[PDB]
Order: sequence, then structure tokens, then C-alpha cells
Amino acid sequence: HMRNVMLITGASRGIGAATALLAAERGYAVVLNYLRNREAAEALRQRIERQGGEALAVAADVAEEGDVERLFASIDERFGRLDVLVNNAGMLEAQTRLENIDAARLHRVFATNVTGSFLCAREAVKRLSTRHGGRGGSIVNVSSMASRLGSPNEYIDYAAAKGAIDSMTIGLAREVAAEGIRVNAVRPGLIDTERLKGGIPLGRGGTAEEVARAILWLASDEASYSTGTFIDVSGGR
Amino acid sequence: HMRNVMLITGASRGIGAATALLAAERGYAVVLNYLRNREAAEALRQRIERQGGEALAVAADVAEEGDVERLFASIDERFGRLDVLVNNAGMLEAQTRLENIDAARLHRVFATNVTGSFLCAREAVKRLSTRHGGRGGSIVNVSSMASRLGSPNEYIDYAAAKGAIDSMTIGLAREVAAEGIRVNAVRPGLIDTEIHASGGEPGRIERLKGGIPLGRGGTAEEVARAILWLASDEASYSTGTFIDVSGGR
Repeated sequence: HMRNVMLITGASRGIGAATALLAAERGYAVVLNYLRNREAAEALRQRIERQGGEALAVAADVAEEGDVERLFASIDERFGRLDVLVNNAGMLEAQTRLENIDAARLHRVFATNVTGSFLCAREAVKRLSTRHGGRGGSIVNVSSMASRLGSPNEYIDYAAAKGAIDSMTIGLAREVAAEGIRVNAVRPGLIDTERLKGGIPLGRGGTAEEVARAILWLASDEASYSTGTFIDVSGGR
Repeated sequence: HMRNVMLITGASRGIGAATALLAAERGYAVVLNYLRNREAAEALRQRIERQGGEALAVAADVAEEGDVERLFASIDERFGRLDVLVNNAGMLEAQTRLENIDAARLHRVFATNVTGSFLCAREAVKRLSTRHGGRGGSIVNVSSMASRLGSPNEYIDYAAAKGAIDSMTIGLAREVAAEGIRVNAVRPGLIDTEIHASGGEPGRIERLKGGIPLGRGGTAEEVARAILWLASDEASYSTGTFIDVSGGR
């Protein structure tokens, strides 16, 4: 009778929104965290509700520790529990070479992509861990094939942020395995939203729904013996 | 009269000091960048100068853009050229689980380990690149086996920082290969000089030494030799690669 509760950061559009809708379709109560696009997040909440589900939309900048504390407090108040965190909030800036990346850009890119994922994972561990009275659960980080390919001539800063996420995925998986938390990641490639497709063996961009399906599998009981692992959703890139 | 010029960040002790000393012994002019340990950096500069070498010591915080720009301006005026950057400046905080890592710690750990390496790499590209009147050169990032192992129950924030370095190594290698700049990394494991004992934790320290196939910690000199090889002409077809200096860990 009791729905499991999933928090999706950056849930208003793209992979985050597709993951929210897929999770609700599969029975989860969903927390849609957004930063700016309140309209899009509220419409997704209304949609999930119309179809008989439970959804909570919460504005919060995951780069800010106080915002993260309030985001999770809002989940505590509405549902009294948490089961899955999807660290999807990401930030991509303009195409650039590294010699033109300044400190302000590095601060912004690491704050949202990396610090945000750490701070949300931290609050999730405090709630999911059997050592804090939780019943376990899972965290799925949304990384990128950029961590492996390096995004040369585009955004090495973003590639580095996602390399940090991959290392955090491995380390956190090992650290909290014994308290009932699995930690995994998906690595999307080019998500469809001629030269670029040619570097994709399957010959097309991926869809947000394809990434969502991988995220949901890793959060599911089907993946009960997978932690510290990666599903690449990249068409062979 | 025209030595190749190597900038080493975090050069006052440990891996950075060993790398500066070895580079100077092999004929480089060296720039010893350091944060706060002036006595150690000055003693190193004097040692190199006594042996007939060329060394410039510069206090600068690589996390701070204004300091980085001044640091490279000082190289420009003293040597008028740059050939190798060793991104060694690193930062480790106390043992922790992730649930107790707060934003202020993450900011500090990424500022010194990641932002500093980006900002120095950026200034190095501006000088080494054949597109900007350089003759090429090398960047060697000092990463860690933590990037691969994750540092669970120790410092996942540091492991993440070093995973960021590994990805930057790959991406920058691909980006600036056509400008004459090779970019590689070393991944030290447990290095004797780099363990800062806090008192009362022999069990923790012993656990840290455990499960190393070669059965011992490494030396700063072992790391320096790998750095210098990657910066040398012997490595002329290697870019975007990694030498693990970890005893098999």
C-alpha cells in the first residue's frame, strides 16, 4: 500500500522529467526538485496527480547546503521517508576551450554538478542508512560519457565534473554498502535534444526516456547485487 | 644559458619538492610555487642555487585566479618562457564519511585540487601553445589512485577531486594535442612523505598501508621519476595516459 519515495533533482525537463514520469508510472511517490522552471515542474506534478499518483514539487538550489537541508525537510514533512535519490541536476555552459574557462565558470559548473550531488547524497544517506533508522535504498547519479571522453573543444570543465561523479559513485558505493544503500550511475551520451551522429555507432541521439529506464532499473530491486556500477546510455559512444 | 623551465605547484614538500629537486638535477630551471610554507620552499631554492641551478620561489594560492595570473607573470619576467607544468598542489582534509562532508569542505577540496589545476593548465596553454608563439611542452597532473578506488570511509571528496583531474587529463590531452602540448597524469598510491599523522591513529595508518602488492609505501622520489619521464622527450607519443605509482594498488 505504501509507495516508495523518489527524489529527482533538476526534474523540470529532460532526463529528470522523464525519470519523474516513469517513476510515477511504476508506483513511486515523486519529489520534483527544480531551480528556475517552476511552471514546468508544477505541470509535471499536476500530471502525476491527475493519473492518480503522489508528487511534491520543491524549489531548491542543490549547490546551497541550506537549500538542500530544506528540500529534504520538505520530503520529511510530506512523506516521512525516502527510498531513492536521483542526482540529475546538472549545469552545462557554452562550448569553450580550457584556455578560456575562468574561475567563475569552474565554480558554477562544479557547484551544481558535483557539490549538489554530494550534498543530496549526504542527506539521503542520513535517511536511508540502516545505521540512522532507515530501511535502505539506492542512489543513482546521472553522470555522462564526457567523464570518459573528456569533452575536448567543448567543456572539459563539465567532463571533469562528471569524472568527479564517477569517483564519488565508486567510493560511496563501497562506503555505504553495509548500511543497505546501493549507489550506481548512468552515463548518457548525446541525448537527441550529421558530424555528431557520426561519432555515435547507433546513428542517433538517445532519448530522455531511454536514460530514465536505466535509472529506474538501477533503483529497482532487479539490481539488488549491483553497486558501484555504471550503465552507459550512449549508443556505443 | 637557456634551460627548459618547469613550474611545480605545491612544491615546498613531498612529491612536489622531490620533483623540483630532480628536475633541477636534470637541468631544468624550476619555479617552486608554494602556498604558505616559505621556509621549506626557500630552503629548496637555496639548495638548487648552491648546486649552480636556477630556481624561483613564488608564494601564490592556485585556487585564486589573481594569484595564478601573478604567478605566471613572475615566470614571464624571470624566464620569458615555460616548458612544463606539474599540477601537484593538492589538499586532503580529515578522515570522514560522506554523510559528514559539508559544502565548505567540498569548496576547499575542489578549489585546491581541481580549480587550481585548471587555472594553471589554462595559463600554461597560453604560453606553451604553438598557436600563441610557444614551442609546445608538457603538463603532468598529479592525481591519485583514490580516483579509481573511491577512498571509502576516508575522503570520497578527495577521490572525486582526483577523478575530475583524470577526466581533465583526457580531455585536455585531446584538445591541445594539435598545439604541441602533451597532457598526462601520475596516480600515486600510498606515499610515505604524504601521510600527515594526527596523533593516536596507528590503527588507521596501518589499515591505510594494507593490501599493497609490493608490501610497502612509495617514496616521493618514485613519483617524481614518473612525472619527469612523462614530461621528457622519451614520452613523445604519450598523451592522455596515466602512470600508476601505487605498488600495484
